[PDB]
Amino acid sequence: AQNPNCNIMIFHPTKEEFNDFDKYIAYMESQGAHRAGLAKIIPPKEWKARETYDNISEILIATPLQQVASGRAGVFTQYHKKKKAMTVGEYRHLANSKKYQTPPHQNFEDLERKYWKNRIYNSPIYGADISGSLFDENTKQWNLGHLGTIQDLLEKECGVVIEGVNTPYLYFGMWKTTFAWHTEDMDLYSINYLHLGEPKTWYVVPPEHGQRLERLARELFPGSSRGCGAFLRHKVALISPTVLKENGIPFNRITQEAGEFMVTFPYGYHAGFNHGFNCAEAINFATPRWIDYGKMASQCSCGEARVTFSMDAFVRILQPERYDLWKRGQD
Ligand SMILES: O=C(O)CNC(=O)C(=O)O
Ligand SMILES: [Mg+2]
Ligand code: NI
Ligand SMILES: [Zn+2]
Repeated sequence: AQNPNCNIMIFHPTKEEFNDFDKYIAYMESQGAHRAGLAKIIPPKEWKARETYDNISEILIATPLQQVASGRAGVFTQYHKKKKAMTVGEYRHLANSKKYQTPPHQNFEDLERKYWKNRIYNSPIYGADISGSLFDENTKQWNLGHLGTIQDLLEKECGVVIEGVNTPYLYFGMWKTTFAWHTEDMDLYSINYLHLGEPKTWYVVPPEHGQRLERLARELFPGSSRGCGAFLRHKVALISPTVLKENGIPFNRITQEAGEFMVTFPYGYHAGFNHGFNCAEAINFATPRWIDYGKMASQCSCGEARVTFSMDAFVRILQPERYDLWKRGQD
């Protein structure tokens, strides 16, 4: 069995290997990459996402989200307070202001210590989930707006044609902006490209051990667990590495830098934080190996998780027994 310790693997494809996206994902899996839940892909030196980032300041963040924490430093939830619209140029200036800028630090490890010590005492503002793309249309390799769609994959594997679309999303971050512990909708893959700016630190639980994280989360967030049998779908709960180690939960960590891709694999729980002003692009995708995970994915039916139009068909076809209850949670 490849990668039996479930370590995060780092790949360096050549320009030739970068041509065929599906083939490269299957390659990485042949080497055991999925066992970690997360992999890093460093593009060949010849590749670029676009020519420059000099002209992005007029992109609108219609609903910036202020991430307000409650709890203790290593075990907290966050809620998202909506703020007034602002442009990327306005947000960048805000991120660089004395109130929000990255503090002085020695290295990534020191910054990670500071994040876990101090996150809860601040409320950073995140531009998340903005439909759009920063890939040049002429970038032919690993262009996250030109991937094969999940609807087409389900149709190819299962024969059923379904409605829905699959487009990328932009994320504009600042120091301490936080992504809570989650798997993807329908336990899909994700791919994330850090276009510019400061790093993003990731934490991940191997898919084979995801239920250990879920059981800890039910212990640590007992009211939320009574409210919903899949409350991590709400994407609000944070647990620090120190707390995970105290409770014996298997996990790994890695820092993504600008110019790097990360892939999350089906049922790989992940969480993390941004180091400073940055912009990332991410999208979900599927492969044949996903289908079995999609059929078994948990679902939130309490009303909180509320998701895209396109998840309807995935539930309806892969999880017909759950469909009626889930759809009630959508309405
Ligand atoms: O970058 C972020 O804030 C969160 N991204 C992801 O969870 C991802 O790409 O799957
Ligand atoms: Mg612009
Ligand atoms: Ni994710
Ligand atoms: Zn719920």
